[PDB]
Amino acid sequence: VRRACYGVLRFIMESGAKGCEVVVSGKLRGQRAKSMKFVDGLMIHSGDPVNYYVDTAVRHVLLRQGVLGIKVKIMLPWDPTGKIGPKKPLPDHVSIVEPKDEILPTTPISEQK
Amino acid sequence: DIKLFGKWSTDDVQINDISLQDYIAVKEKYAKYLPHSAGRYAAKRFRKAQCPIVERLTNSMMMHGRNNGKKLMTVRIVKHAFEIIHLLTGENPLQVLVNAIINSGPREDSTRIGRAGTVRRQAVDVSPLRRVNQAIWLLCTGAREAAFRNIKTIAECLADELINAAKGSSNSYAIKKKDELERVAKSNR
Amino acid sequence: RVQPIKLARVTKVLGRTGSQGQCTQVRVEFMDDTSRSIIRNVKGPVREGDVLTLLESEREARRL
Amino acid sequence: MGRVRTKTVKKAARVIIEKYYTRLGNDFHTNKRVCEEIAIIPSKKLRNKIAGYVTHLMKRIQRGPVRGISIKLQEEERERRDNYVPEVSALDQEIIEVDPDTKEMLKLLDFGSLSNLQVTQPTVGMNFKTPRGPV
RNA sequence: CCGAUAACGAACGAGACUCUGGCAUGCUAACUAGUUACGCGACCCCCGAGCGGUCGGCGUCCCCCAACUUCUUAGAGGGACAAGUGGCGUUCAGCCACCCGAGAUUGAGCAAUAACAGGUCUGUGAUGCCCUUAGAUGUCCGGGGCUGCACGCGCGCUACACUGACUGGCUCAGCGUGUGCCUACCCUACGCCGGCAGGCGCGGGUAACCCGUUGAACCCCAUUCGUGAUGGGGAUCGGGGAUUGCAAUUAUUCCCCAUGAACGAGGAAUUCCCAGUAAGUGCGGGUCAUAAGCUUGCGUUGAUUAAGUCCCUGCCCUUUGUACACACCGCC
Ligand SMILES: [Mg+2]
Ligand SMILES: [Mg+2]
Repeated sequence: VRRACYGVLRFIMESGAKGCEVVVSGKLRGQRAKSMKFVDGLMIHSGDPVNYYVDTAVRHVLLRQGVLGIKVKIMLPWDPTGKIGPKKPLPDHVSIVEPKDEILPTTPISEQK
Repeated sequence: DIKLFGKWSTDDVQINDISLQDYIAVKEKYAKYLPHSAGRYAAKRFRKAQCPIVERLTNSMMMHGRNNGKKLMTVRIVKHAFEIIHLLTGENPLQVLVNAIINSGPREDSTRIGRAGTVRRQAVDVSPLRRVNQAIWLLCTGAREAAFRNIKTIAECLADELINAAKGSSNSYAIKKKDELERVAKSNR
Repeated sequence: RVQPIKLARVTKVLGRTGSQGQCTQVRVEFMDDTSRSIIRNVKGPVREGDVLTLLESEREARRL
Repeated sequence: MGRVRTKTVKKAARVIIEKYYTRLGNDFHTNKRVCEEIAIIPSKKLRNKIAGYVTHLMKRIQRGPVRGISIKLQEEERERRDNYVPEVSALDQEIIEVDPDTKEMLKLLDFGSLSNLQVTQPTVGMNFKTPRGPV
C-alpha cells in the first residue's frame, strides 16, 4: 500500500494537477486498523469552490483480512477551455493584467489622419 | 397637542428632577398618539431612552407567559388605567406616571460577589437609566401581583399602583420594594 | 444632622469593575460645586453627561 | 470592529497601485471601475473591498510614501539623495578647532602647524562619566 | 492584519466562497400573476349628484376584442466599501460616533493537522473471523410480546385562572403537499342526508390553472360568569355512534352524553436565550390503511434585560513548576 499509493500519487501529479490526496484506511498490517494519508500540492477543504475544483472517489477493497477503504481527492487545474478541468477561477485569485509603457513625455503634436 | 389616546396633552407634564429628565420621554418630540410603534428600540444602547415611556410601560405589562405578545391587550390596559387615574385623582395621567417613575426608582442598590452579610456586600448608587428600568418593572409587578386572584381588574390595580407611587404611602409595591433596596444598601455601605 | 441628598454629573466613565462587570467606575462632579469631583462606582447603563443622585457623598474610592 | 482587510484585498491593492497609479484616484467608484478592466476579480464583494483599500492607500500615498512603490516618488528619492550637493562643502571649515593632543598627533605626522588648524584650550576637571548606580 | 525580526518563501484552516433576507416605480417579460382604465351589469342612491359609492359580478388572447408591470412571479444586472465627516491610534493596522442610505454585522451551508478502542456488523448483494444451516439462528403462517406496574429519572403536553373561561360577531398568513415501477394507499371544491364524527353523487387538479383570495390560531369586538378547586383543569371511568383494516380485546383514531381527580405558581437544584430574538399562537412536511403530546420547517403577536466580566463552568496564547506521559479520573 505504501508503494501503490505513491505510484497513484505520482501519476496524478504528472498528469497535471494542483494537488492530490489519497487515504487508504483499514486493517493494514496487523489487526489494529490505521489510516495512511499521502498528500501533496494544494488541497482545499472548505467553502463552495470545493465543488468545482476537487474530485472525490471512495472505493472499497475486499482483501482477505477485511475491507481496506480508499479515498482519493484530486484538485483539478483551472482551464479557460475547461475540458481538462474547472473554468471558473478560484474565487480569491485576483490576476492583474500587465500594462504597457504609455509614457508620452514629449512635445504635443497633432497627427492629421 | 398630540393628545395621547386622543386626550391628555403632553405639553403640560414636567419632571421634578434633572437626573431622570433625559431618560423619560413624555415631551413634545416623544409625544405620540398611541403607545404602539415597532421602532427597534433594542437595537443599541441608550435607544430605550428616546422610546416614549408609555410605550415602555406598555412593553413591561406583557409578562408571565400568558401574555407575551399581546400588545393590543396591554394598550387598552394602559388606556383604561389612565382613564381611571384621571377620574380617581383629577390630574393628567401622564403626570401621575412620571411621578410614579421618579418616586419608585431605587436611588441605591447593593451588589458584589464576596461573602455577603445579608444579601449583597457593597452599596452602589444606580444609574439614571436603571432608575427608570427598575421603576417601570416594579410598578408592573405590583399591579400584576395585586390582581392575580381578585375581582379587581388589571386596569384598576395598575391605576392604584401609579397613584400610590406618585405619592408614596407604603401602599405601592414599587415604593415598598424601593425602600427595602435603600435599607439594604444603607446597611451594606 | 443627616447629610442631604444631592446631584452629581458624570464627566468621564473610568471603566467596569466588580469582577462581573455589573459596576462601572465613573468620575462624578458635584453640580452644587464644580470643584468637588469624586470617583464613584455605579450599576446599570451609564454615559457621559448624565446626572445621577447621591444619597451620601463620600464612601469609597480606588484606582483601577 | 471586525473590518480588518485580509491579505488578498490588501495584497491585490498594492499591486494595482504600482501597476496603475496614474489611472487610479481617490474615488471609490472611479477606482472600482478601473479594477474591472485591470484585473479579473472573481467576486464583486472582493473588488469593492479591493477598491476600498486602494483609496486608503491612494489617499495615503498622496502624502506619505507607503511601501508600495511609485516612479514619481522614486525619482525624487533619487534627486534628493543624488543631488542638493551644497555649493560650499561642509568639510571645508575655514578654521578647524583643535585639541592640544590632536595638534601633538598631527605634529608627529609632520602635517601639524597648518594655519587652518587652531588649538583649543583643554578642558579641566575630568568630570566625564556618569554618576554610578541609581541616584 | 500592521510591524520588529535568523529567518525567507509558502500550504491548509479563518477570510474569500454558496444559498437566503433586506432596496431597487431602473431592464426583460407574463389569459397558469395581477393592477389601472374602459364597457356591461347588480345594488344603494336619489337632493342630484353621476368621472357617486361597493362588488374576488362579467367582458376587452374567446387575438384584434385595453393598456401597463406599481403590486406577484424570476432572470440579467446594480447596491455597502469602514465609502464620507469628526475624534482616538506609532497617526500604520484599526476602533468609536454621526450624515446620506433599504442595508453601515441577516441567518445558515461548507469547514484544517491529529485523535477517540465514542456510535453504528439492527442501512446495504459493505465486510473479515466465529456460530447456525432442514426439529434452521434461513423463510413463511397463526397467536402473543415489544404497552405489561410497589418505584426512580430524562424530553415534553396540559394547567393552576378574571392579563381568564364561555357564547356570538368581526378579521388577517407562509413554508409546503397533492393520484403511486414494484405499490394496493392522493389533495379536495359543490350539492344532498345527519346533531357530530361521517355517508351518498357530481366534478377540478400530475398542479402560479383545482383544493385556495389556503376566510388558521392567537388577537379584536360584544355576552354570561365573579375570586369558590367556580362556567378554572379535564385526568379517571360508564354507556352509545362512525371511520381505517383481513382483524380494533390489552380500549387505533374520531364523535356524543355522563364522572369531574390532582393541580391555588412548585424545595435543594437546573436548561435555553440578545431583535422580528425569548415567549404566546396556530399551520405545513416526515412518519401515515389508521393516526402527533415527537421532529423538521413556516407564518402571526412581539417584549424585559445587557453592549459587560472572568466571579462560577470552560476555551485560546505566553511564562512558570512538575516525582505526571493510560497524561490530576495522574502519581504516591
Ligand atoms: Mg468559510
Ligand atoms: Mg362550565
